[PDB]
Amino acid sequence: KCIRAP
Amino acid sequence: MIGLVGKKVGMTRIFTEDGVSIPVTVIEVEANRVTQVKDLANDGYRAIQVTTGAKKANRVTKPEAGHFAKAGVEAGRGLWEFRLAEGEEFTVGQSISVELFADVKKVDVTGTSKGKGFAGTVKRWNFRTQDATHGNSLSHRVPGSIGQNQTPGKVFKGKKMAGQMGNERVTVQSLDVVRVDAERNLLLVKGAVPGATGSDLIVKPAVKA
Amino acid sequence: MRHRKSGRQLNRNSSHRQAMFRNMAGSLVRHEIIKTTLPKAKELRRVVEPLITLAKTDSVANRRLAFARTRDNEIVAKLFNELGPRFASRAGGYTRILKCGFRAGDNAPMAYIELVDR
Amino acid sequence: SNIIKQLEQEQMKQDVPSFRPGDTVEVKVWVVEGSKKRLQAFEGVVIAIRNRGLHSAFTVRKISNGEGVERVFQTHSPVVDSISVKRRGAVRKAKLYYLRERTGKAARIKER
Amino acid sequence: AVQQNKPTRSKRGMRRSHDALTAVTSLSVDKTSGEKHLRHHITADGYYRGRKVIAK
Amino acid sequence: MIQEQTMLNVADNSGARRVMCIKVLGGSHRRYAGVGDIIKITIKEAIPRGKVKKGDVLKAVVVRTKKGVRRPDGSVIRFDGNACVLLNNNSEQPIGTRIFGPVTRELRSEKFMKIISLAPEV
RNA sequence: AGGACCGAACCGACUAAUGUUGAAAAAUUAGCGGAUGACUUGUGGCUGGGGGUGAAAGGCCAAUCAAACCGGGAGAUAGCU
RNA sequence: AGUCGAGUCGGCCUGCGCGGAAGA
RNA sequence: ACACAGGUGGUCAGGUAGAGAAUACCAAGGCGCUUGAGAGAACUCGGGUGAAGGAACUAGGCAAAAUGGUGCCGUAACUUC
RNA sequence: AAUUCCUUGUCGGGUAAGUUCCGACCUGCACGAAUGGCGUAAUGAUGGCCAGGCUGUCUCCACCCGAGACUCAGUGAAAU
RNA sequence: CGAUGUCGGCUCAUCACAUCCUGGGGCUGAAGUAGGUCCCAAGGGUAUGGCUGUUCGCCAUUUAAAGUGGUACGCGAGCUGGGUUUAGAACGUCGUGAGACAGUUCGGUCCCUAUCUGCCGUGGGCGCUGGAGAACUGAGGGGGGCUGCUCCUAGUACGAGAGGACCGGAGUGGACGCAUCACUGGUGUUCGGGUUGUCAUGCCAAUGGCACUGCCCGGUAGCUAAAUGCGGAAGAGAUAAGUGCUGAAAGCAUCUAAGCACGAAACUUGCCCCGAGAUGAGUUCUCCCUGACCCUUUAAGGGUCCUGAAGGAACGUUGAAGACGACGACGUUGAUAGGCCGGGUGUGUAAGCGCAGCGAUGCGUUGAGCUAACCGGUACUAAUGAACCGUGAGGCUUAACCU
Ligand SMILES: [K+]
Ligand SMILES: [K+]
Ligand SMILES: [K+]
Ligand SMILES: [K+]
Ligand SMILES: [K+]
Ligand SMILES: [K+]
Ligand SMILES: [K+]
Ligand SMILES: [K+]
Ligand SMILES: [K+]
Ligand SMILES: [K+]
Ligand SMILES: [K+]
Ligand SMILES: [K+]
Ligand SMILES: [K+]
Ligand SMILES: [K+]
Ligand SMILES: [K+]
Ligand SMILES: [K+]
Ligand SMILES: [K+]
Ligand SMILES: [K+]
Ligand SMILES: [K+]
Ligand SMILES: [K+]
Ligand SMILES: [K+]
Ligand SMILES: [K+]
Ligand SMILES: [K+]
Ligand SMILES: [K+]
Ligand SMILES: [Mg+2]
Ligand SMILES: [Mg+2]
Ligand SMILES: [Mg+2]
Ligand SMILES: [Mg+2]
Ligand SMILES: [Mg+2]
Ligand SMILES: [Mg+2]
Ligand SMILES: [Mg+2]
Ligand SMILES: [Mg+2]
Ligand SMILES: [Mg+2]
Ligand SMILES: [Mg+2]
Ligand SMILES: [Mg+2]
Ligand SMILES: [Mg+2]
Ligand SMILES: [Mg+2]
Ligand SMILES: [Mg+2]
Ligand SMILES: [Mg+2]
Ligand SMILES: [Mg+2]
Ligand SMILES: [Mg+2]
Ligand SMILES: [Mg+2]
Ligand SMILES: [Mg+2]
Ligand SMILES: [Mg+2]
Ligand SMILES: [Mg+2]
Ligand SMILES: [Mg+2]
Ligand SMILES: [Mg+2]
Ligand SMILES: [Mg+2]
Ligand SMILES: [Mg+2]
Ligand SMILES: [Mg+2]
Ligand SMILES: [Mg+2]
Ligand SMILES: [Mg+2]
Ligand SMILES: [Mg+2]
Ligand SMILES: [Mg+2]
Ligand SMILES: [Mg+2]
Ligand SMILES: [Mg+2]
Ligand SMILES: [Mg+2]
Ligand SMILES: [Mg+2]
Ligand SMILES: [Mg+2]
Ligand SMILES: [Mg+2]
Ligand SMILES: [Mg+2]
Ligand SMILES: [Mg+2]
Ligand SMILES: [Mg+2]
Ligand SMILES: [Mg+2]
Ligand SMILES: [Mg+2]
Ligand SMILES: [Mg+2]
Ligand SMILES: [Mg+2]
Ligand SMILES: [Mg+2]
Ligand SMILES: [Mg+2]
Ligand SMILES: [Mg+2]
Ligand SMILES: [Mg+2]
Ligand SMILES: [Mg+2]
Ligand SMILES: [Mg+2]
Ligand SMILES: [Mg+2]
Ligand SMILES: [Mg+2]
Ligand SMILES: [Mg+2]
Ligand SMILES: [Mg+2]
Ligand SMILES: [Mg+2]
Ligand SMILES: [Mg+2]
Ligand SMILES: [Mg+2]
Ligand SMILES: [Mg+2]
Ligand SMILES: [Mg+2]
Ligand SMILES: [Mg+2]
Ligand SMILES: [Mg+2]
Repeated sequence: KCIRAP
Repeated sequence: MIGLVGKKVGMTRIFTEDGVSIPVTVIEVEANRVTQVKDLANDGYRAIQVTTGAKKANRVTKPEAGHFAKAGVEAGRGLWEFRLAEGEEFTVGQSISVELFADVKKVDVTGTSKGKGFAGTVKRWNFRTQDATHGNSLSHRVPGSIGQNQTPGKVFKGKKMAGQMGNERVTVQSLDVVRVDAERNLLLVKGAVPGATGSDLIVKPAVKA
Repeated sequence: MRHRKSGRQLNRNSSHRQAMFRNMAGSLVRHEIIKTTLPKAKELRRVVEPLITLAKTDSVANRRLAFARTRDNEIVAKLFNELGPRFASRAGGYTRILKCGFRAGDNAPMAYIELVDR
Repeated sequence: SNIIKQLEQEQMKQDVPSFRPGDTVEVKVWVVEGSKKRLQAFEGVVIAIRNRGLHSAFTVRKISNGEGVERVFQTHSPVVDSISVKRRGAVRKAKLYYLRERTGKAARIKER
Repeated sequence: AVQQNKPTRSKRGMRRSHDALTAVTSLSVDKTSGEKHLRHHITADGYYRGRKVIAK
Repeated sequence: MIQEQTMLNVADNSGARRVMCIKVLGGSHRRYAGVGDIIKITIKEAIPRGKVKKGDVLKAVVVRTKKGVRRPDGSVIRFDGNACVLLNNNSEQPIGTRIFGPVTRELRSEKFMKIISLAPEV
């Protein structure tokens, strides 16, 4: 998963 | 007053005539032999040391033996102290018997609890388990979070974690005396007390009135 | 916890332990002295000594019980004909364990277990 | 254990009759309402016996006003006044828990 | 998961302060054959407590 | 040992056939009701023209349990099913006029003296 | 009879657990779908990079794909680090 | 202020304090 | 990339049970998987059993439990029959 | 409504209690007729909802069997 | 921005007090019951469900109460992945179109073996001034602290009635915690039995292997909860808000300035546990060692020979002790373990033989046989004579005592 995702 | 040192024989019941079954721990209390009297002058507090039972003559060391020789008692399996209240007086060599408890309604019983070894937080602290299923990955009985974040950035002392459980001094307070049998050196107390069969128990009159 | 429990697991399941001790019991009766690991030797006493005790009283039922536990008629016949009478007036303690150092391959503590009269 | 054996044996009843799982048994039990002490009978099939000295017990199953009831009696309890075998049952097991799934004609035990 | 700083040779030595082996306190001597052995174990020549056992 | 969601049979002629416990009353996080405990119930099944109807919410007293009840000598009495007697929600008094099947001496109190009086046994 | 039915081989890959410096750069275990067909498979052949091929997902084209790989223009250019 | 026997009352300007003042 | 739990087309096809090339146990034949020995803590993994309750769990019955064969009886709405 | 923002619309059903579901209303923010409309038996490892059965999913965990974990001997990594 | 994983849930919390409950008070438009409002108080306690990704909220039903906040919207190197937040697809809508939408919809990989700090446990070293074995003192630290209902007081006080107390007492519960296994039970692949398929032991009979322990039924010890004992306190001290007594300043008044009293789950104790590394290293009791020499830098000096205590460790047999260490028992002058003997318990009437039956089977011998971890016993086996470590009377100064 994306850190500080959009 | 003082108490006495006894051995946990095991549990049984006493059926009363009126139908009730009373669960009892049977405590063998052989004579407690006074081995030393601590005085306020020489020791700074008032107490008796007692021994009970018997030790193998070959397994009692020279230091131990000389201490018993001064008392003029046979070696017992250990030494225990009981603080004397104001007015209580005992002499060295005096045997104190279970008859001490003849008019005692309730006792506190101290012993060493059974040893569970290294216990998890579920058993040791009654932590709730996490989901058996619903996706849990390798975290069924594990403790969960152990703190907050950057503040305070450490785990607090006394945090409940896995560790050695049992095998420690425990006191159960205010157990009814069901029977004192001087002839058989028995004290029957109502309900369970700490420790395995065969283990030493200190029995004192109940501190709560 | 294992409070008051008996029996060694020996990193095997129950069916393997049973089979292993049946074999090992036969080996001891046949040869009268074997070398094995020390924990296996200690467990083997709990298997072999009852067989010898059983073999003190020769009956068809006892031959068959022995046969059920050994599955070897050479061994059953050697109990009953040989060992049972040899230990007729001996109240247990048919075996002796002698410690004998460590095994080269894995440093396992080893022992000889022998029948006492051997 | 010797100590406990002596404490236990001195409380044990001497009069307990031989009975056996599958026997029909009538147990007479003391009941109290205030200061009035009746004897109440409980008749049924013995489905289980625990032989354990002073701690011996036995379980009796009865169908009672259209409802299955089991009582576990503590054999040496003074509450149990009397035990009497009305009928000797022929079963093979020690415990007849299979009777819990059986009613009526399915639940019958041959006499011994 | 992993160190932020290489531990020192000092810290390495301190961790290994419990790694030293222990020599056997003393060997026993058989009453008959005269030979040294671990206490409670048979000798290399197959004696134990004076009597010949094994025989190999 | 009755808890929320437990289904009980009905030991009376209130007309309810099958009720479900929705609360063990008389304590915060109280887990279980045994014999003699009041529970809150919902009627899941009722007979066509009885005193109560499906979906009614009211009280009941538990009178038989499969877990059963211990007596002071260590004896136990267990029943083959869990059953209760419906009570009026405000005045905890039985709705029915007959009790079916045995009850226990645990109901021997003022509140449930009517149940004891009507029960065919104990 | 059948893109018919249940179900092994065979072909797949729906769910969960494990694994995640793996036994494995996509698997294992337990279940799961198809199983005479628009099926599946061996051997060989043909289509070539703005090109192929695609029951279409920008899928696939040698563990690489919104333009393969290798060599070359080549020390591209880089007001950026 | 509650015969009594000496101060008393209330505003102003100023110095220093008091309350108002609860947080992980 | 490995003495790698993966991948790889064809042929052969014993016995008892079984519809069977399924499955169980065996034959012929082949193997025990190139670290072992102890111990019997937490916790993890893979399993077994569970009082009373029975979806109250949860985003969601996920997982588990359950059902399961043959013969015969019997089988609703709806329907493109 | 795979479309409805306001919105958990309103009414009915189901539940003790239902922002989901089913039926209905029409105030369609912003359906609609082959970039098809409405319906439809059968079919689906398709989405949503309800029951029976079933259960360690849970109340609330307990015990047990195995493989690791732990100790000994041999070999002997890694990210940083 | 050469990455500080981002909502909610779960697990685990910890603090604040602006207090939800329980405790103490003042005012009341406080008769009582019940409220309102403000002050003190953080000891402990403070629901489960339906709906929704939800936080929240609404609803059902409880409760003494269902507090409000901080802790990276506490907590993904602890779990989840519903939502949000990639790539597929569709709807509405916008756009000629590619596409677009804190609009919706179905689907959509959550890694890390812990070095350091921390924390939970558990050892080793040295120290504590001769060595050793014990028993303690208690500086200090931690745990615990919740509360309902019923009855009595009393249908009393209060009230027109309706209703309905304080204060004090007794009982019995909920939740939580500690212990325990006598009971009730679970488990019990180490006990007994039933039974399917098949293979084997030559065959019959009897057995064993494999099939999830093949499938099952029971069940011993142990562990254990749903089982059953016990706990929260009373009391004391000093107080909060508050209420006073005496009392001037200020002829009065005034709880305050001097002085004196009362006053709460908070505080200090009382209860339980740890505890002398309490380096401020404490105390008490007992035990042990009472030899000579040599040299140099002549000093709390270093060697040599003789000596080797009390005790310890080691090894072994082990344990209701245990990851390993540790801790406990025991080592022949011995019940430490195993075996063995007797018993118990469990299973449920073995095998063989006989009888009955055509036979499956049934019956007798027979409550038989077998029976783990249990109980009581018993030297049969294994716990060895030794060896090892640890020494040889223990610094200086001063004081009081050798009177
Ligand atoms: K997962
Ligand atoms: K190209
Ligand atoms: K260039
Ligand atoms: K629309
Ligand atoms: K078109
Ligand atoms: K059409
Ligand atoms: K950034
Ligand atoms: K008030
Ligand atoms: K508080
Ligand atoms: K909080
Ligand atoms: K953050
Ligand atoms: K999260
Ligand atoms: K982190
Ligand atoms: K993790
Ligand atoms: K969005
Ligand atoms: K650090
Ligand atoms: K028990
Ligand atoms: K048990
Ligand atoms: K067989
Ligand atoms: K000290
Ligand atoms: K320890
Ligand atoms: K027979
Ligand atoms: K027989
Ligand atoms: K028997
Ligand atoms: Mg233990
Ligand atoms: Mg939970
Ligand atoms: Mg994973
Ligand atoms: Mg898991
Ligand atoms: Mg800091
Ligand atoms: Mg033992
Ligand atoms: Mg191993
Ligand atoms: Mg098997
Ligand atoms: Mg090391
Ligand atoms: Mg087909
Ligand atoms: Mg494919
Ligand atoms: Mg598969
Ligand atoms: Mg199909
Ligand atoms: Mg098929
Ligand atoms: Mg696309
Ligand atoms: Mg590719
Ligand atoms: Mg290009
Ligand atoms: Mg150029
Ligand atoms: Mg360049
Ligand atoms: Mg100010
Ligand atoms: Mg290999
Ligand atoms: Mg193939
Ligand atoms: Mg096969
Ligand atoms: Mg294990
Ligand atoms: Mg299961
Ligand atoms: Mg269950
Ligand atoms: Mg059940
Ligand atoms: Mg739910
Ligand atoms: Mg929930
Ligand atoms: Mg499923
Ligand atoms: Mg299943
Ligand atoms: Mg909406
Ligand atoms: Mg509605
Ligand atoms: Mg529902
Ligand atoms: Mg609709
Ligand atoms: Mg359209
Ligand atoms: Mg048109
Ligand atoms: Mg269409
Ligand atoms: Mg190693
Ligand atoms: Mg960085
Ligand atoms: Mg305040
Ligand atoms: Mg405080
Ligand atoms: Mg956060
Ligand atoms: Mg993770
Ligand atoms: Mg984190
Ligand atoms: Mg998602
Ligand atoms: Mg949403
Ligand atoms: Mg967006
Ligand atoms: Mg929009
Ligand atoms: Mg405290
Ligand atoms: Mg017991
Ligand atoms: Mg049982
Ligand atoms: Mg079983
Ligand atoms: Mg045969
Ligand atoms: Mg085989
Ligand atoms: Mg096989
Ligand atoms: Mg005055
Ligand atoms: Mg022995
Ligand atoms: Mg018996
Ligand atoms: Mg048999």
